[PDB]
Amino acid sequence: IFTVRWLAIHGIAVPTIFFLGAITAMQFIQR
Amino acid sequence: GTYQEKRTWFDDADDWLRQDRFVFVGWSGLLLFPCAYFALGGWLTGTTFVTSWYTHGLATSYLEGCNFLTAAVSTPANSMAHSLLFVWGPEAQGDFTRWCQLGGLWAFVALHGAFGLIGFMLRQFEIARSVNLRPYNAIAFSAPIAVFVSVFLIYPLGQSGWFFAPSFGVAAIFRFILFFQGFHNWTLNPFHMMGVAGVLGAALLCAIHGATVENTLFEDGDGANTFRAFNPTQAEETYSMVTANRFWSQIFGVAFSNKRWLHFFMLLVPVTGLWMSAIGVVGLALNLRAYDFVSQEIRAAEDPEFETFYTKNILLNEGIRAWMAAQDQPHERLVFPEEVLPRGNA
Amino acid sequence: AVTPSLKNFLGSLIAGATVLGGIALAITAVSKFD
Amino acid sequence: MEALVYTFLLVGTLGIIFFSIFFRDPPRMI
Amino acid sequence: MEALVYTFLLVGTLGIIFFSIFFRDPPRMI
Amino acid sequence: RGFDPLGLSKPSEFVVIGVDENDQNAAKNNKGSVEAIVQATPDEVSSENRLAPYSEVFGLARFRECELIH
Amino acid sequence: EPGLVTPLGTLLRPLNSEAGKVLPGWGTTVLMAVFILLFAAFLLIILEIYNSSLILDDVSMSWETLAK
Amino acid sequence: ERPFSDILTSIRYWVIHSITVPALFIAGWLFVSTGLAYDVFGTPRPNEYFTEDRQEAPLITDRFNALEQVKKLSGN
Amino acid sequence: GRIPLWLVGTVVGTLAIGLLAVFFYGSYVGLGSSL
Amino acid sequence: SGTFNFMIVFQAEHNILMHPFHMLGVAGVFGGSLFSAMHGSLVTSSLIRETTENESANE
Amino acid sequence: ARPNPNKQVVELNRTSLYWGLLLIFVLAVLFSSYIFN
Amino acid sequence: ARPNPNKQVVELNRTSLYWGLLLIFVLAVLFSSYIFN
Amino acid sequence: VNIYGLTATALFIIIPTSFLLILYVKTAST
Amino acid sequence: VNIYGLTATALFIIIPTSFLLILYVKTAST
Amino acid sequence: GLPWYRVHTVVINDPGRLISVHLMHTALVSGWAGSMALFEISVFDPSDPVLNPMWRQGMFVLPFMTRLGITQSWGGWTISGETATNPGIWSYEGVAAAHIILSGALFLASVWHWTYWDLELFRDPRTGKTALDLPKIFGIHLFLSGLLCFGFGAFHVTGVFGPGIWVSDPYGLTGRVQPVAPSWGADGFDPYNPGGIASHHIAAGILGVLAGLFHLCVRPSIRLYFGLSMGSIETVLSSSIAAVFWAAFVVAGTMWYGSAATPIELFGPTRYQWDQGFFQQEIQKRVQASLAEGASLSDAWSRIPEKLAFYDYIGNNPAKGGLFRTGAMNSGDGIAVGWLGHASFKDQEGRELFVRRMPTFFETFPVLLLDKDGIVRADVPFRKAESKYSIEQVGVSVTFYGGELDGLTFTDPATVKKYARKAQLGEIFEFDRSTLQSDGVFRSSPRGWFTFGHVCFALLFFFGHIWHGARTIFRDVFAGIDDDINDQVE
Ligand code: CLA
Ligand code: CLA
Ligand code: CLA
Ligand code: CLA
Ligand SMILES: C=Cc1c(C)c2cc3nc(c4c5[nH]c(cc6nc(cc1[nH]2)C(C)=C6CC)c(C)c5C(=O)[C@@H]4C(=O)OC)[C@@H](CCC(=O)OC/C=C(\C)CCC[C@H](C)CCC[C@H](C)CCCC(C)C)[C@@H]3C
Ligand SMILES: CCCCCCCCCCCCCCCC(=O)OC[C@H](CO[C@@H]1O[C@H](CS(=O)(=O)O)[C@@H](O)[C@H](O)[C@H]1O)OC(=O)CCCCCCCCCCCCCCC
Ligand SMILES: CCCCCCCCCCCCCCCC(=O)OC[C@H](CO[C@@H]1O[C@H](CS(=O)(=O)O)[C@@H](O)[C@H](O)[C@H]1O)OC(=O)CCCCCCCCCCCCCCC
Ligand SMILES: CC1=C(/C=C/C(C)=C/C=C/C(C)=C/C=C/C=C(C)/C=C/C=C(C)/C=C/C2=C(C)CCCC2(C)C)C(C)(C)CCC1
Ligand SMILES: CC1=C(/C=C/C(C)=C/C=C/C(C)=C/C=C/C=C(C)/C=C/C=C(C)/C=C/C2=C(C)CCCC2(C)C)C(C)(C)CCC1
Ligand SMILES: [Fe+2]
Repeated sequence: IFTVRWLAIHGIAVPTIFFLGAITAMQFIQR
Repeated sequence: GTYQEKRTWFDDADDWLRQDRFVFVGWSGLLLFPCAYFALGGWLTGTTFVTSWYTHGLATSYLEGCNFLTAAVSTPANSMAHSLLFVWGPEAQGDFTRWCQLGGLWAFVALHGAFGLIGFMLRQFEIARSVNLRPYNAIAFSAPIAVFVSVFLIYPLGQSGWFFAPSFGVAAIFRFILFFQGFHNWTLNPFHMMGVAGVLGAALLCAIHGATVENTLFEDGDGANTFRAFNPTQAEETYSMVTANRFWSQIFGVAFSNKRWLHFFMLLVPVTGLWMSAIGVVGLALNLRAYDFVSQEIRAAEDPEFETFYTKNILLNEGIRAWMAAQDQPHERLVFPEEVLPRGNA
Repeated sequence: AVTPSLKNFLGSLIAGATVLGGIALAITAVSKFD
Repeated sequence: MEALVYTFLLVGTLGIIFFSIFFRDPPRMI
Repeated sequence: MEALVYTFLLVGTLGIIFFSIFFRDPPRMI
Repeated sequence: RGFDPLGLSKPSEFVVIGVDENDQNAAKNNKGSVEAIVQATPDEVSSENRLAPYSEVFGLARFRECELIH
Repeated sequence: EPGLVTPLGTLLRPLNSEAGKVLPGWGTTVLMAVFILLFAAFLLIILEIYNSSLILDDVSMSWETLAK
Repeated sequence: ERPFSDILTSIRYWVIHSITVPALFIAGWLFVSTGLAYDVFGTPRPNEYFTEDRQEAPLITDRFNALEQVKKLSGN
Repeated sequence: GRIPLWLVGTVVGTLAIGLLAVFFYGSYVGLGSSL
Repeated sequence: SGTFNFMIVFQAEHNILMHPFHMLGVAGVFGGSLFSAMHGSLVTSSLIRETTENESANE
Repeated sequence: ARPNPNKQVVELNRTSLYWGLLLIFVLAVLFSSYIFN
Repeated sequence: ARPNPNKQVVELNRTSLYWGLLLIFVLAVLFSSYIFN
Repeated sequence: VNIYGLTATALFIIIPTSFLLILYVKTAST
Repeated sequence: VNIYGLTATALFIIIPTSFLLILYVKTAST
Repeated sequence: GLPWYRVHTVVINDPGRLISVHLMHTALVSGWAGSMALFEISVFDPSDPVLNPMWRQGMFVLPFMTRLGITQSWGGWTISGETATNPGIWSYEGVAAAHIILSGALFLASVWHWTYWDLELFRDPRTGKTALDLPKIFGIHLFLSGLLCFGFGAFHVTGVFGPGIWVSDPYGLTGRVQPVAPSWGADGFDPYNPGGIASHHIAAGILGVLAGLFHLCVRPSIRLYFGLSMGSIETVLSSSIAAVFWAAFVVAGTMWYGSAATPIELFGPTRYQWDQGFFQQEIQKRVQASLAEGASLSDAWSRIPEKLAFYDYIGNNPAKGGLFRTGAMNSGDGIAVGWLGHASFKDQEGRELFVRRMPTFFETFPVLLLDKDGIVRADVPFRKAESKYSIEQVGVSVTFYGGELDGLTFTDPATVKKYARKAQLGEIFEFDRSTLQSDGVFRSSPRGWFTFGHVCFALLFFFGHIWHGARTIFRDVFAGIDDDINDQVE
């Protein structure tokens, strides 16, 4: 499936779940 | 048309582009969608991982402990001051991880945001011509473009650097606002005093017209949930323009009588406000600011008994300039003894 | 003569032609797919 | 001198506000 | 300063004299 | 000698579009639309014009004269 | 009704005469797009020169350059 | 097809977005926890802000010569 | 459809408000914790 | 100018810009002006043709 | 209340506009020499 | 020569007179503070 | 210069000028 | 006082005031 | 009937009145320039060009005459330091009277085309109604546009027939109108090269002629006709408003950043020559040029010109201005009378101290005395109660080198502060604040005022491009949309 509507979601939904992996691991970084 | 000309490849491409869909692409989508996507995606990348420790000398990322309020895609340093900071250009020379460190990811967002805002305004033209409407939605969106272009582009291209632009962050705006009070006395520029009246005046027309309509409705249903009683294809209107006239005519004194003029008046008040505030930033870009009244600085010079709140504001602008500019402008390399800065007592 | 600045500048225009050209060949693929 | 020029323009604005209420163009229905 | 205020009012009078000849109200008979 | 690439002396027929509506006291000022597909008529050199004698810029008889005077 | 006819009006009459005639098809439009894309590249020369974003060997772009 | 109600109810949706979704999340965890994010973008680690040469905030003050200068201020 | 929508939004809406509590928890501990 | 001193002294003592209630009110008027510029544009842009072009659209 | 039946109209034709504007400018040429002294 | 068929008329009703005169006086209240400095 | 010199002239010109224009424009629109 | 202060204000008031009066008086005489 | 803001659209139908209006607007724009010139040459002061120059006097249209080669008045004075041998017919007064007789000429031509608006030139054949061949009429103006552009470069700048343009030295110390030769290499795009100006108008002059003969001969496409709406008189209006603010951002930028088309000795220095230290890297440069041969300090500072110490002064920076501070820069802080010599601040042990200069941002910067190396040594503090770095506990004395105080000393606790406060502003001067009744606060040079007007105008014309751009495309539904448009429901 390669739809204009699908790309619009997965152009945003794919990098935002990659970034929520980052910031949640940023919370457990000690000084 | 009406003489049977043939179809070329460009004509075939147009039908796919102006095909109705869940999201409208059009021709302006080629300018909008790859320029808007990289703008906010370049904002979320910079606020999360990319530092500002080499440009300003202060941490700005979630990877450094800054929260949602204190993260910012910071402006470049005042060394460059007007370069476009291309990733291939001489200040970067191809290396990406050194390109972000010089603050060049600011110019990636500001320049790809400007061609987004051209493209989004072009989006409102070809949709309106497709549905055959009038272009007034496009004409209103010029006022957010005039604020964007003057503040983020014309103002650094008049001052000494891209350094003095706003940074794309929450608290970074909050110093840019506080920059303009001490260093410019921006609250006494009447072009901002007409900007406020546009903003607060349009907030008032959003609250009255939304409440006058809602309280003069016509009883058309029988359930008290009055949102259920609106078939949107109905020929009659849903509220009473006669009754709404007589309410504000006796409450306030003068009221509307023309539903066409009313919604156009709600168009004119916010658009004039921002357009009359884009002019004031142009004067600040040349430092043609309305800082002083001459005939009261003279009178306060010769007499220690006369003052106003105006002369009390000039001292507070001195308190912003002589204090924060040690860290705010680190390229000026200046240090201060604790006796040269003005204070009161204790 | 040629500098590192102009070598990178003429690298940018051919970078610009691949993007605008690649998009122009992207629609003409899709629009002929109907 | 300007202290009386200011008060002309203040009460001048309050002049129109008197005339815009009581001597307004009366709206006629239909 | 007044030397240019005088010359405004001189050529101002000569303005009307131009407009009073060529752009006059044309006298229609009967 | 048969030397004409780029079709510079091809008979180049035209098409003429009517004028549009200014008509400020009206409801809709539409557009101009197509009227007729005329053919090109070169080398009428009628001398009431005196600043543009030929009926066509792209006529073979004018370029012959323009080659010679050059 | 007729207009007014002047000596200079009849002279400039064939200039304002053929109002409406167009070429069918696309015409020289593809040739026009060549000159735009060159002229857009021409502005990126003189901008990135004047921004000092591309450095040439004979310009130096200061007030000293103006004095030989 | 797909009026957006049947998408969020079908079981073929939740057999795809129960596997690619954590695999995209865990890969987002590793990008920072392995120290990769500090070097692909260039933000300094908390034990890396001040080196032995400088003991204050960095400062460039040269336009065309910034690329080699920042590499000195980075401690590298 | 198969799964009822109402316990889809409950599970996601819990795991969103469960996710927000970590960022408030990470505000007092770790980096930026002012200690 | 009396108001402008009150805005300055307040934020010096209380830091109003870093308070979420001032953040809501700022969004209350930037949203409020947007919702008036956008609503008032579309009603003007969908008016039915009833007048001429020399006459104003309010007639 | 009742409409007033004394409503009259005032008019000023073009040949009277020219006597008006030429009156005002000419004595403004006259007296302005004295106002500035 | 011929009478021009583009002759149009201009009008300004009373509710527009009041927006005009209130516009002018208000920003004259605004800017006159700055002209005298 | 008389400071009130050029502004007593300016009000003497513009106010009866604007008086006669109002009466003429309503006349010629008949 | 700015000598041109009160007379740039006075021309700013009276000239657009007299502009709107001319258009209104010809309107109300219809 | 019309509203008040559609009153000028009676002209949009017939062609003939549109000339008559465009002549009337042309008569005003010239008649401004004739009036602005005569007003200003009657208030010009040609006395002291080295120190009360043309730009500081606060002046708008007279540098735009000087730049193309008008340096003599009918009064008999010049700019550069001499008097008039003979002014000739084209002088300051004559050019001023050239536009006004032009303005009275174009006034009369408007009156003719207003009355005889109906001409057979305009009613086209095969319809018999008012039309304009809008592409072909563009070729006639575009031909004559580049023809004047070619003639200006080949003759008026090159000096074959005209006089040339203004050309200065790098530091504004000299320069006048000589002919220049065009430069054709990459130096022709150096904006500080004057040879690029003559090269531009010859090159762009030819191409406009070749484009002028193109658009006369080649009719536009039918596909490009309906796209850009060629058959309407307003699609050129929305684009001509579009073209002219592209012009006005370029014109404002080259004024503000400086160019060869804006010499600094006509308009005053930029703000970018202060903060970059353009003059301080020349004054200190020429001191070391004369100390290397061996001389006293008062020898070398006696050899530095008085003019170059005048350009290095923050009261000449246009960014140190105010929006509602009207008038001349000389109305700000007096006519400059003389230079007062370079102050030098010696310690009690004779160590020379350095004044931290004031950046063009803060209205007031507090004074400091940095050492040779850049460390604060003395200052005028705020809190006199607790104070250890104050100057009376340091003992800073001032010595002047040339100017008016040549080889003097002061150790006075009032006089040292009175000149160290003046030392922030660049160089020290004497003025006369009684000649113009100066207020004491600065203003902005005409470089600063021209930049303000031609950005506010340009950014306003951006709205004009949208509105007339949106009026041409949406012309059919200007009066409100039709009845049934409910076809668009999915
Ligand atoms: C159409 C959408 C669009 C637009 C308008 C822009 C616009 C811009 N981008 Mg973005 N960008 C886009 C898409 C877009 N980009 C995409 C899809 C990507 C992902 C690959 C990027 C990635 C990107 C990066 C990483 C950067 C930019 C940058 C820039 C800026 C520099 C422009 C430049 O130098 O191009 C120059 C090229 C052209 C204008 C093309 C002109 C066409 C030429 C003239 C045709 C002739 C070609 C011919 C064959 C050449 C012959 C040469 C021969 C002699 C060898 C500009 C604001 C830079 C930036 O933001 O500055 C900080 C930057 O660093 N962009
Ligand atoms: C080359 C410039 C140019 C030209 C020829 C036109 C021509 C036209 N415009 Mg456009 N317009 C322009 C620029 C231009 N405009 C710009 C820059 C803007 C943005 C501000 C607009 C915004 C605009 C709107 C919003 C409208 C027009 C309208 C019109 C039409 C009638 C104008 C009218 O009745 O005004 C009458 C003007 C007056 C009665 C006096 C106005 C007083 C002004 C505001 C201040 C005084 C003038 C000032 C002192 C002079 C200084 C000039 C400055 C350049 C230095 C006409 C087709 C109208 C239209 O198309 O409707 C059919 C219309 O509604 N224009
Ligand atoms: C022998 C060949 C030759 C030579 C030596 C020159 C020499 C020159 N030309 Mg010319 N030219 C030539 C041939 C030549 N020309 C030909 C054949 C053409 C085609 C007709 C042109 C067309 C042309 C144009 C159109 C321009 C020049 C300019 C210049 C100057 C160089 C650039 C400059 O000064 O930077 C300064 C100018 C710039 C850096 C241009 C900046 C453009 C920016 C992008 C516009 C910004 C507006 C935009 C809307 C942004 C606003 C919003 C923003 C604030 C946020 C110089 C005098 C420029 C000029 O006028 O010089 C002042 C210019 O604009 N030339
Ligand atoms: C008879 C010819 C003539 C001559 C020789 C002059 C000479 C002069 N005038 Mg006058 N003037 C004239 C006619 C003339 N004027 C007319 C007819 C008008 C009425 C509009 C004026 C209005 C006028 C004003 C308002 C002013 C002058 C000024 C000046 C002086 C400097 C001009 C200057 O630097 O402009 C420089 C000109 C430009 C920078 C314009 C460049 C062209 C732009 C970029 C438009 C290009 C668009 C075009 C389509 C190009 C495309 C073609 C190309 C692709 C080939 C100079 C003494 C100025 C002065 O000093 O005051 C006295 C001034 O302020 N004049
Ligand atoms: C801060 C206030 C503010 C915001 C956030 C805002 C936002 C928006 N307004 C829009 C529209 C409008 N707003 C209008 C009038 C107004 N808008 C105003 C104020 C605002 N308007 C005001 C005051 C007015 C009155 C004149 C109109 C008339 C419209 C519309 O019609 C339009 C719409 O349809 O809304 C639905 C939308 C633009 C869509 C778009 O371009 O996305 C595409 C994204 C692009 C092009 C990228 C922009 C990139 C920006 C410029 C720079 C990057 C910034 C980062 C991404 C974020 C930085 C955040 C930090 C500051 C914290 C969006 C919802
Ligand atoms: C606190 C106060 C401080 C001082 C106040 C100073 C005010 C200065 C600004 C005044 C603004 C005036 C704007 C125009 C008003 C207007 O159009 O009214 C229109 C009304 C129409 O009413 C019509 O009257 C008609 C009845 S009849 O025909 O007139 O008999 C009726 O048919 C119709 O329905 C009705 O609309 O005209 C009148 O009936 C009254 C005459 C108004 C004209 C005089 C106003 C100027 C004098 C003001 C007082 C002296 C001030 C000194 C300076 C002038
Ligand atoms: C040496 C000069 C020195 C400078 C001059 C400065 C002059 C200043 C004073 C001007 C006096 C004007 C008084 C009123 C004139 C009048 O009523 O004309 C009435 C005529 C009627 O003519 C009519 O024209 C009609 C044709 S048509 O309908 O107009 O097409 C026709 O039907 C009818 O018979 C005919 O009468 O109106 C016109 O046709 C022309 C418009 C006149 C209005 C503009 C005048 C102001 C601009 C002057 C120039 C700029 C000056 C700057 C200051 C304003
Ligand atoms: C720069 C760059 C680029 C780009 C990139 C991109 C484009 C990216 C993207 C990115 C993205 C696209 C991202 C996104 C993100 C997102 C996020 C990060 C989010 C977050 C959020 C949060 C955190 C929150 C949430 C929430 C809310 C909203 C509220 C409620 C609750 C919740 C939780 C739900 C390019 C390639 C051009 C080039 C190279 C480099
Ligand atoms: C008829 C005749 C004649 C005469 C002529 C004349 C006498 C002329 C004059 C002319 C003139 C004498 C003109 C003038 C003009 C002026 C002007 C035109 C001005 C303008 C201005 C403006 C427009 C302004 C605006 C503004 C304002 C308001 C403020 C500031 C800013 C601005 C800009 C906004 C003769 C004998 C020769 C011969 C023939 C016949
Ligand atoms: Fe509504």
